[PDB]
Amino acid sequence: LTKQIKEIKEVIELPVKHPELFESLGIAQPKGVILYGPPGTGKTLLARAVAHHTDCKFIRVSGAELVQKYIGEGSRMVRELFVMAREHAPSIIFMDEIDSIG
Amino acid sequence: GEITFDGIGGLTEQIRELREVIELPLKNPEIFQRVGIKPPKGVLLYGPPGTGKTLLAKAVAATIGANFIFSPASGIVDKYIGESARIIREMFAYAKEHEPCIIFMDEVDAIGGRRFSEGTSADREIQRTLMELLTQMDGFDNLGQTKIIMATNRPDTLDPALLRPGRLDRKVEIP
Amino acid sequence: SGAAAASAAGYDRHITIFSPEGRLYQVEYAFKATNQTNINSLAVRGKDCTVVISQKKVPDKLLDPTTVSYIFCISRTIGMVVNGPIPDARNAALRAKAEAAEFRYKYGYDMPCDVLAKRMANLSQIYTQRAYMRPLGVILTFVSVDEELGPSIYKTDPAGYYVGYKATATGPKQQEITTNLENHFKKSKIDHINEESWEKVVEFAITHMIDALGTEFSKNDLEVGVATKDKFFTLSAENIEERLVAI
Amino acid sequence: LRPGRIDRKIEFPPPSVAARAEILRIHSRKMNLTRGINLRKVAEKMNGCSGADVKGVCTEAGMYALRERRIHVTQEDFELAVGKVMNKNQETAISVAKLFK
Amino acid sequence: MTDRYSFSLTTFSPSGKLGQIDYALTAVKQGVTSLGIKATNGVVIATEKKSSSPLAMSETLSKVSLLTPDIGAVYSGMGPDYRVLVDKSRKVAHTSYKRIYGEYPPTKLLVSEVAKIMQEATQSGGVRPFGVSLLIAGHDEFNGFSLYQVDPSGSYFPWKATAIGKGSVAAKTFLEKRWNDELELEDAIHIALLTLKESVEGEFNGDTIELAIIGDENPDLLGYTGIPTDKGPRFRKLTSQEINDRLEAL
Amino acid sequence: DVGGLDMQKQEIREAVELPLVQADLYEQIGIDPPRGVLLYGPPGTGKTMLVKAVANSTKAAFIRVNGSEFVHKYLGEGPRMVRDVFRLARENAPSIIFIDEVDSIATKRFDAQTGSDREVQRILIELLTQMDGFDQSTNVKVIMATNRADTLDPALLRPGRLDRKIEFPSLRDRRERRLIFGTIASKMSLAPEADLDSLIIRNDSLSGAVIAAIMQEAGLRAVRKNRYVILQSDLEEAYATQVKTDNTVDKFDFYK
Ligand SMILES: Nc1ncnc2c1ncn2[C@@H]1O[C@H](COP(=O)(O)OP(=O)(O)OP(=O)(O)O)[C@@H](O)[C@H]1O
Ligand SMILES: Nc1ncnc2c1ncn2[C@@H]1O[C@H](COP(=O)(O)OP(=O)(O)O)[C@@H](O)[C@H]1O
Ligand SMILES: Nc1ncnc2c1ncn2[C@@H]1O[C@H](COP(=O)(O)OP(=O)(O)O)[C@@H](O)[C@H]1O
Repeated sequence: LTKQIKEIKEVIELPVKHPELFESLGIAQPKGVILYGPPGTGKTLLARAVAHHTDCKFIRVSGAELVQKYIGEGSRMVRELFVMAREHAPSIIFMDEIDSIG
Repeated sequence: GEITFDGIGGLTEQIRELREVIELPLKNPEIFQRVGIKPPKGVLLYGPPGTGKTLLAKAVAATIGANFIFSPASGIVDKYIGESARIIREMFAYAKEHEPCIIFMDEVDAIGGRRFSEGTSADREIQRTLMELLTQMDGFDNLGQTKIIMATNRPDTLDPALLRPGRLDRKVEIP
Repeated sequence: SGAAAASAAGYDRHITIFSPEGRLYQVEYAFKATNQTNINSLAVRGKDCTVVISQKKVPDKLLDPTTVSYIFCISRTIGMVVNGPIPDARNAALRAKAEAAEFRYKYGYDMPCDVLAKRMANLSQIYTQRAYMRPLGVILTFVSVDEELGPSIYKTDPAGYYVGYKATATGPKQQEITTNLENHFKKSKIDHINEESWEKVVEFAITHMIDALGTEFSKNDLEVGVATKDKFFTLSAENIEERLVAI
Repeated sequence: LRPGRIDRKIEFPPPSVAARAEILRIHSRKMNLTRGINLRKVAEKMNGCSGADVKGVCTEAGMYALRERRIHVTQEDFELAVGKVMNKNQETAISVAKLFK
Repeated sequence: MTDRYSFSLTTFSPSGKLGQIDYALTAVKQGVTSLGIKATNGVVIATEKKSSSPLAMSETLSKVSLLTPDIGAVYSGMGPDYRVLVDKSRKVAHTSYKRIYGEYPPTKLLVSEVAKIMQEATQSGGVRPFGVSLLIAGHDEFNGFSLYQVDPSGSYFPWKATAIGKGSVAAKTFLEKRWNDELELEDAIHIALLTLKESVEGEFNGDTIELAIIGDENPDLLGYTGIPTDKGPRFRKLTSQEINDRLEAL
Repeated sequence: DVGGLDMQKQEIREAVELPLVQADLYEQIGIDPPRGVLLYGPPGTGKTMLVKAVANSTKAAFIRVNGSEFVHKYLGEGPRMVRDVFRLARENAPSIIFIDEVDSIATKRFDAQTGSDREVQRILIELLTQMDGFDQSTNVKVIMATNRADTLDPALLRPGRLDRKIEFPSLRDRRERRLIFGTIASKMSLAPEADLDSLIIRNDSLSGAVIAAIMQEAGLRAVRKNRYVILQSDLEEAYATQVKTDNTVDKFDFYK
C-alpha cells in the first residue's frame, strides 16, 4: 500500500516542510488524522516507520498509560503532555485510543 | 519436660495426628532421608474463629518435650512499624541455638497488609515482612530440629504468594 | 464463589431460571427443608415382608401421641413414610390416595409402588417447569409386597428422580446408617434379608439404627410400619423387650 | 471524529493476492530463496486474510529447515504453512454443531 | 458480571441472541456421556449408568426407552425431563399419525412431533425448557435407517456417528479415527463400547452399561405367530451377559 | 527430576532455550525468533514445573505470577502492574515469565454492557501491546498457562504474539502414566517385592500431582511402622486415599 501514504505526507509534512503554499492557496492547515481497519494489517507498523523519516520529533502513547487511578491525575497528565510538545515544537503524537471508547 | 499434661476437651484426633505430623521428624529423623522423601518444612492450622487453639498448640508441644515459643503477628507490626523483620531473624537464631524448638504465631494474616495491593514504595514493611519470613524458613534445611506453625480464620484471605506450595505444605482444618 | 453470584444475581428465587453453570438452585434449596425435623427413617426387604421405621419425638407433654405419625397407610399393599414437614407430606399423601383408587376404577387392579413412584414423581417435575406451586419440600419413601416382583422399596425427590433401592435410610444421618448396612450386604451378597417372619426382620433393622445411630430407644420414641401380602399396618411395643432378654 | 480534530481518515483494508506478493519479498529479503519460486502463487493458494499472518508464514517456513538443520527452503516449505494459519483457523473454533440456521 | 438479557427468554440482546437456551445446552454438557452411531444394516445406541449409591438398583430405570418398535432413544443431561418427554412422545405416534394412517410413523416425522413438545416450553415465560438432549434412532422403508439429534431449542440436526455429554469431543475425535462408509453393525458395536471405555471411571461391566441395536425383524419378541406379513420388532436391548462376553472378546 | 513427557519438552527447548543461548541460528536463515507460547491442558500436569527447569538450565531470570492478580478494583491499579513487571523483566534480562492462569482474564466477549468488565479489556490491550510494540528482544516472556485453549481471543493468537500451541495428557496415556512412577520411585528406596505394575491399569483416571500425594502417603506410613525401609502392603492403603469418591458433597443436588 502506498496511496494511503500519500495522504499522510500531504497532511503531515507539507504544513511543516514549506507551508507558505497554503497562504497562496487560501485555506487552513490541517491538524490530525485517524486510521482504521482490522488488526494484522500494519497500521501500528507505520507510525514506527514514520519516525525514521520525519525531521520532527515523535511521541507515543498506547492507551491505558493515561489512567492513573486518582480523580484528576489523568487530566493533569494530558496537559503535561501538550506543553511538552509546544516547547519542543514541532511535534507529532501517536495514539492507540480507547479512553475515548464509549 | 517430656511428661506434661494436656487434658482439655473437644478434640482428640487432632492432638492424635499432629503427634504423627510433628513428633517423628524431631526425635529420630535420620530415616526420612534414606527412605527418600522430604519432610514438611511447615504447617498451617485453619478453622473458624472462637475455638481456643492458641492453647492447643501450646500444649501438645509441651507434652512431647519440645521447647515452645509464641509471638502474635501484632506487636511486631504494632509496636514496630518499620523495624520489624529484624525481630523475625532474631526470633529464629535465638530459636536455633535452643534447638529443638517449635514456633507458634497467630494473626498471621497481618503480614499481608497491601500484599503489594498497589506496588507503591510506602508499604515496604508490609512487603518485606513477608520476604524475610520466607527466606529464613527456606534456610532451615528441614533437618528435624526446628518446625513452624501458623494459624488464622480466613485461609481464603491468605497470601499464597508463598506459604501455599511447599512451605506451609500440610493444611489442616479443624472441627 | 459457589453461590456468591447466585445469592446476588437472582437465580435463587425463581424456579425456572438456569444459571450459567447450568444449575438451577431453588430445587437444590428445597432439600434443606427435608431435615427440618432432625428425623431419620429406614427401610429393608425380606423374603416376603417389608418394614419401615421412624423416630417419634418426645416434645412437650401436652400432645396426644396417637396422632403424631409420619406413616400413612395409602391403600392396601402400599404405604409410605415422609422426610420433611407434615403439611407438605399430606398434599403428597392425599394426591396419591385418590390416585391408586381411580386406577382400580379404570384399569381393574391395584397399582404397584413402581407406578406410584413414577406417577407422583411425574408431577413434581411439572411443578418445576411451571410456577403452579412451590415444589414440596419432602423426600418420600414407598413400600409394597407385589405379586409380580415381591417386596419392593421406592423413593422420590422434589425433582422427580426415583429408584427402587434394596435398603436405605434418609434424613440428617444417612452416612452413619447407610454404612451400617452397606457393609452388611457385602458380607452375604443377598439383596433381600433372611428371617422369613416379619417379626424377626424388625429386630434386625432396629438394632442397626441403634448402634450406628447414637443412643438407645424406648417403645414410645418409635413408630414402625410393615407390608405383607393383602395388608399394610402398624405395630405394638413388645418387640424390643423380646430382644434384650436374649442379650 | 469531527473534521476540526481529525481532518481526514484512512481505511486500511486487507490485501489482494497480487498485493500480498510484495509483502513476502520484503520479509524474505534475508531468506535464501532457492530458485524455482513463484510466490505470486503462494498468495493464491491461501489468501492471507490478514496482511501479517504472512509474516508468520515466511517465518514458519524457515522453521522447518531449522528442524532439519537445512538453512534454505523451496516452494514446499511454504505450501504447508498455509495448512497451519488458515485450516487451523477453520479447524480451531468451528467445533460446535449446535447452531441456529 | 451479569448480562441483563439472560434472566428471560423473549428478550433479544444486541447480538440478536436469546437468554436461557444458551445455558440449557450447558446443562447437558455437564451431564453424562451418551451416544449412538450408525452402520449399514442397523443402528446402535449406548450409554452408561453412574449409579449414585451402591444400594440403588440400577435396573429399575432405563436411560434407553422404546418409542415404537422401530425407534428408540437415549438422553444425555437431565433425567426427569426425559421420562416426562417420552410419555408424551410415543403417544403422539398413537394420536397424530397412527390412528389416521393405520401404521406407525417414519423416524423424522416423529422428531418433528418431539421437537415442538420441546419448543412449547421455550416460547413463554413461566416455563423452564427441557435441560436435556436426545438421540433418536430408527428405521423405515423408503428412506431407510437413520439417526437424529434433538436439542432443547427444537432443532434436530441429523448425524451419522456422534456422542454428547461431557465426554463428547474426546469421543467424536475418536469416531472418525475409526469410522468408515461401509461399516457393518457387529463391527459398529464393539467400536461403540471401546468408545466408552475412555469416558468412564471404574467398572465397565453389564451392570454399569446398557445399549441397544436396530436390525432385521425380531419376531421372537412379537408374540402372535400366525400372520405372514407382521414381522415383529426391530429394536432389542442387549442383556448383561450378551455384552459381558464381548468385552472378553476385546 | 521431572517425569517423562518427551516431545512436549522437545518443543519448548526449541522455542525458549535456543533463542537465549543461540541466535545466529535464527539470523542467518532470514527470519526472527518466535515470541512466547502457551501450555494448554488439564491441571496437575507439570506445566509450571517444566518451565522452572527451563530456567534452571538456561540460568536466566524468572518471574512467576498469577492472572487473578492483574485484576484489581481500583481503576488503573491493574495495568500499572502489567507494565511494571516488564519495566524490570527487561532490566534483569535475559528473562522469561510464567502465568499459571490467563483463561480467567482472557475469553472472547461479544460486547461489554458493564463498567468493570471493560477494564479487563484495558488490561489485555496493554499486554497485547507491550510485546508487539517496540521493545527489547531477549525477553521470551509470555508462557501462558491454562486448562483450555478454545476460549481465547484469536487477536491474541495473531502470529507474532503466540505461535506454539502445546498440549499435555489428560488420562488414558498409560505410557506417560507408568513412565513417571519409576522416576519418583528412582528417588526412593524400595524393597524388590514392591512392584508397581499392579497399580497403573487398575486406574482409569488420574494425574501427575496425585501420584506425589500418593508417594508421600506411601513412604509416610513405613516410618509410622518404624521401619528403615518400605514394603508393598503400605501402598495399597494409599491408592484408596488418592482415589475417587471421597464424598458426594453436592454431587446429586446439582441439576436434578
Ligand atoms: N505491509 C507490511 N509490511 C511489513 N509488515 C507488515 C505489513 N503488514 C503487516 N505487517 C506485520 O503486521 C504486524 C503489525 O500489525 P499491526 O501493526 O497492523 O497491528 P497493530 O496496528 O499493532 O494493532 P493495534 O494497533 O490495534 O495494537 C507486524 O508484525 C508486521 O510485520
Ligand atoms: N476446646 C476448648 N476447651 C476449653 N476452652 C475453650 C475451647 N475452645 C475455646 N475455648 C475458650 O475460648 C478461649 C480461647 O479461644 P482463642 O484462643 O481466642 O481462639 P482463637 O485462638 O481461635 O482466637 C478461652 O477462654 C477458652 O476457655
Ligand atoms: N510427569 C511428572 N513428573 C514429575 N512430577 C509431576 C509430573 N506431573 C505432575 N507432577 C507433579 O505435579 C506437581 C505440579 O503440578 P502443576 O504443573 O503445578 O499443575 P498445574 O500445571 O495445573 O499448575 C508437582 O509437585 C509435580 O511433582
